[PDB]
Amino acid sequence: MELLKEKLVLVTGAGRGLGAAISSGAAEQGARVILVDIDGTAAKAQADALTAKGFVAEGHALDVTDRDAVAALADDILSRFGGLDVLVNNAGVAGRAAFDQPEAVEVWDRVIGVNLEGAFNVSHALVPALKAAKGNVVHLCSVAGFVSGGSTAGYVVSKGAIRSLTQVMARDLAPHGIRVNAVAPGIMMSTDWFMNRVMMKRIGETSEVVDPVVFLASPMASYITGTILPVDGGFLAA
Amino acid sequence: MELLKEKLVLVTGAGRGLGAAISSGAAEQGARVILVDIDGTAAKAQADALTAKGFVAEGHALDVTDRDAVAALADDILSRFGGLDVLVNNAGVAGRAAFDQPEAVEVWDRVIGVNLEGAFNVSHALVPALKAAKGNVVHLCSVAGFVSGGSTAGYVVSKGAIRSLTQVMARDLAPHGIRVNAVAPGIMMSEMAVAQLNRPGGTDWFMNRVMMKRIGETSEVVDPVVFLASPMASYITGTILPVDGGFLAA
Amino acid sequence: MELLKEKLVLVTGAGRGLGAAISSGAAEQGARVILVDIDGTAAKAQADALTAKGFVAEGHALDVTDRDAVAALADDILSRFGGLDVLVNNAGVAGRAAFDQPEAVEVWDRVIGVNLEGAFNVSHALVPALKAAKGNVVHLCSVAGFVSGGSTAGYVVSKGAIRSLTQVMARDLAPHGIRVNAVAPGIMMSEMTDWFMNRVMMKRIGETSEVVDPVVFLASPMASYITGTILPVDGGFLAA
Amino acid sequence: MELLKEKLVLVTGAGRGLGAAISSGAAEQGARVILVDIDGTAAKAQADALTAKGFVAEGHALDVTDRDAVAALADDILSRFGGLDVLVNNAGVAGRAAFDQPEAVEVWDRVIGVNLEGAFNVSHALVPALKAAKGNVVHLCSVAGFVSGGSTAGYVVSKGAIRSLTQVMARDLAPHGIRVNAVAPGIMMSEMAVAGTDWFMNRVMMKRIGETSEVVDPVVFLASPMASYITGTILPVDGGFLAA
Ligand SMILES: NC(=O)c1ccc[n+]([C@@H]2O[C@H](COP(=O)([O-])OP(=O)(O)OC[C@H]3O[C@@H](n4cnc5c(N)ncnc54)[C@H](O)[C@@H]3O)[C@@H](O)[C@H]2O)c1
Ligand SMILES: NC(=O)c1ccc[n+]([C@@H]2O[C@H](COP(=O)([O-])OP(=O)(O)OC[C@H]3O[C@@H](n4cnc5c(N)ncnc54)[C@H](O)[C@@H]3O)[C@@H](O)[C@H]2O)c1
Ligand SMILES: NC(=O)c1ccc[n+]([C@@H]2O[C@H](COP(=O)([O-])OP(=O)(O)OC[C@H]3O[C@@H](n4cnc5c(N)ncnc54)[C@H](O)[C@@H]3O)[C@@H](O)[C@H]2O)c1
Repeated sequence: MELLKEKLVLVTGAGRGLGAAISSGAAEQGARVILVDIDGTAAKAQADALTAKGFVAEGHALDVTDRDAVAALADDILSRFGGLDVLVNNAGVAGRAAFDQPEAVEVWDRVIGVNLEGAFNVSHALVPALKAAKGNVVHLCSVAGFVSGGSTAGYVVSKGAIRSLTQVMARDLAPHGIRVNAVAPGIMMSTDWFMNRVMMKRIGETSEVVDPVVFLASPMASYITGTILPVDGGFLAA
Repeated sequence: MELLKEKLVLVTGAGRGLGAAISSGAAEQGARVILVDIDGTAAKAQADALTAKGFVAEGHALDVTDRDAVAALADDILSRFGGLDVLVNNAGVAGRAAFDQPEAVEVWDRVIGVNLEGAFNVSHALVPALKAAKGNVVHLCSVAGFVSGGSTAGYVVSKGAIRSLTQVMARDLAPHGIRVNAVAPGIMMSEMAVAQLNRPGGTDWFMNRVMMKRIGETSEVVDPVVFLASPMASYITGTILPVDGGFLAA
Repeated sequence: MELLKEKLVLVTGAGRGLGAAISSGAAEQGARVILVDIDGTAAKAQADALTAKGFVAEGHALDVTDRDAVAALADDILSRFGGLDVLVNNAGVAGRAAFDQPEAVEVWDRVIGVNLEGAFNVSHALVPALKAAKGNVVHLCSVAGFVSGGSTAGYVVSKGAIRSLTQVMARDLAPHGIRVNAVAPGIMMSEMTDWFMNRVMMKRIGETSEVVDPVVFLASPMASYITGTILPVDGGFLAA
Repeated sequence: MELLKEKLVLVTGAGRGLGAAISSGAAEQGARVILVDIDGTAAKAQADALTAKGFVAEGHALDVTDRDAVAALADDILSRFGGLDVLVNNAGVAGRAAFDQPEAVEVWDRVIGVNLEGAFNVSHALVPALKAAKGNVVHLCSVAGFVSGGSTAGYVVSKGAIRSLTQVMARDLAPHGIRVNAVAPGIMMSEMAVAGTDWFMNRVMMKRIGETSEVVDPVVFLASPMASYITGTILPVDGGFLAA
């Protein structure tokens, strides 16, 4: 399969977990991949492994909450490549705190900061590059963007906000030929609130979120925009 | 590129339009295809064109509202092939009638009968075959399953019913390894094929809101169906995927 | 409180359960109530109890799946009263069957027949009366109109269909001044578990009065800018 | 009608517009009302008009983006009253910017800051008082929390975030007897003047803008025992917009 053949793909949070798996899967589908993470060492380790397999890949440190660093990366991509075919906003954090605890404030600030504000930073900064290539954006949402589930308030809200960001980015960028979608994973390999309701009675394998991301990023989804696709084993239908 | 390699796919309403395109697209992805349509001659003409191109396909008449005929087809499939890998419930009709008109009743009965009751008939009858193969089901939902849009009451309700049917079939069939999903298209080009049936202004409800400002190509609805029916969707069930140019997000 | 002062309210399935409670609550809010049920003896018993309490009520047998009987009632209402201020489609049934069982077909036909086809029959037939009064409609949906929960396929589908019916009725009847809404209850005190209780935020079954109050609200001028809407009354179930 | 009889109700952004009208409508339903607004003179002016009509009300200046100011108010309410029966998070702002413009950043920050971060600030600070009274919360969401409509990105996102906040606050505060809900207005007469209207009007089935009192009534309903089995819920008050 070559669903992303010769496409330039940027994946944030690519040092481990789903982001690294999405980076590897995009390369397997023919993409050249830019892997970025707050842990630059991890991003470069993942990129060097792809390179060692004959893929075209590079890795860099990037804190998505640093608007100056995001702008620098955006200028760099535009200057070296002239555009960006796919942006995957995968960088995220979570936390543990009930709403009625003082701990909820610091957890809220941290999670909102990365999951929502960082996704806005990278999304807004990469618009010129996405315009030049008529690329598309895939956000990492969550089933927590539709129900509260068992995640902390900052996480639920950040993912509900990403759901809305998908819609309004799609609206504003559609005139420029840019599609914007999201996946909403349930629990993926990377607990009661999810297992009671997941129809498949199993957590997802990382490859099973990779394939829907690649689909949405590909011409198979060329009439799909503003859409959040559950990848959740039936969780939200239960 | 063979997402459905050697898989047996049954498509209803496959004699024309989107159903025929889903059938061809499945074959191009490696599937053996059973095409059925109320017009059996049309289903056979579509199947024969696939056979001439080297694919493996067959066509039959099927009235999805006839439970006896649906059961006969299911028994035939189980007996001849031992199972069914993909069911696509595409057969469907629409209509024009406002809720306050007497005409709304005949339209409602007809549309509910084909779109919802037919989809239930075919889905329920093929469960044994789907269990044997651990196959999956893709329903044809609609943007009208989420909002009223411009469609007649029977159509809106049939597609909202299909959305719920997706969820409860997914729940009850998950222990048998059967995924159940749906696509929710806006207007695609096959629905514009007959000119005299395109009333002036008739697509404004959709065109005024769709973000891409165009009717979808028929192949752009085929590809998401194939995706949902494939192992790329192996962790997706109970899910209804809009394929609508951004209509429902607007 | 007189949220439905002098309004005429028709409640289907009012012989017992939520329909009888909605009928009583509507009368308490000032309404004249027509109570109908396939069990006409129960409908008349509920109506006569309301009459004995000093309210204005009447009861009749009605099978909502019988289009001829539904039309006769709609004609009687238009002739005797000139219009209808509120229609509450509450009549409903349920059943038990998994989708892969042969029994699912009989359950499907029975449940679709009352819950969806019956609601269509009554809704469509009462449009002339609703237009004359600029009345409104409240359907009984369910949390099962949004997720599969633990209900049988025919029930789940019937309630998702009611959700859509709410939307397209609202669209077509808005130009005539008719609002159309629905409540989506969780599990209520009635003929009626873990699938719900593990998820309900309030960790209890709803009281019947707690579905009556939202129905009265939607039927009242408090909801004069609300149409096409389905209001969960579910202790938080759908938000969990 | 006394749906909120003797209940203490705090309304943010109550200096004008919907917040002022919710404050007045709550007082009409028997509530004692605390009105707060970044313009404290306006909040006190609205409170004094209610006091003149025989209701019990007070006004204060409050910037909902100032966490120390919010904490002081929460302390004052808890100390003086021992609890809070209703919190209405109404304070909000909007703005004009498309996502691909540089102006979208400053609009985003400003709108997120009031609409989402302020609603969080007030909601989290008032939890002790809400616990002591088993009060409830009504957020001001929007049809924009469900579809993109015509609003700027920061507004759409802030209201979808409010939608999710309703759900997770309801989950965490249900053990303490606190319901949390929201209304989702469409276009209402007020700052329908810095958006212009046709994105809402094309889809609004009633083909009219909602009157202010038609949003007040559903807010009062959700804040009252009529909604005692309703939590985590976002109620559209939109003329049919989201059903179209
Ligand atoms: N794993 C799941 O079950 C699941 C479910 C739903 C959604 N998601 C979403 O998938 C995405 C990835 O999840 P994961 O399980 O791989 O998480 P993970 O914590 O394993 O990986 C997150 C990655 O993002 C990076 N990161 C954190 N903060 C950053 C910042 N400021 N700038 C740049 N990079 C940063 C981390 O270094 C890490 O490499 C997240 O957005 C998460 O919310 C995951
Ligand atoms: N009780 C709950 O937990 C709950 C939850 C969600 C939704 N609902 C819905 O609320 C409505 C009332 O439920 P309930 O619990 O009071 O049920 P119930 O069975 O106690 O009452 C239903 C009433 O409808 C009548 N009825 C049945 N078939 C009829 C027909 N063909 N014509 C006329 N009347 C008929 C019955 O005789 C009965 O009086 C139903 O639509 C139900 O689906 C109930
Ligand atoms: N989305 C929609 O369709 C829609 C339409 C109208 C109103 N609304 C919502 O209703 C609410 C009220 O709207 P409105 O039309 O009355 O707005 P408005 O501009 O008329 O009034 C808003 C009030 O909030 C106050 N305020 C602003 N920033 C503040 C801060 N940092 N701290 C405290 N107070 C502050 C202002 O002083 C003002 O009095 C808002 O949340 C708004 O988003 C939504």
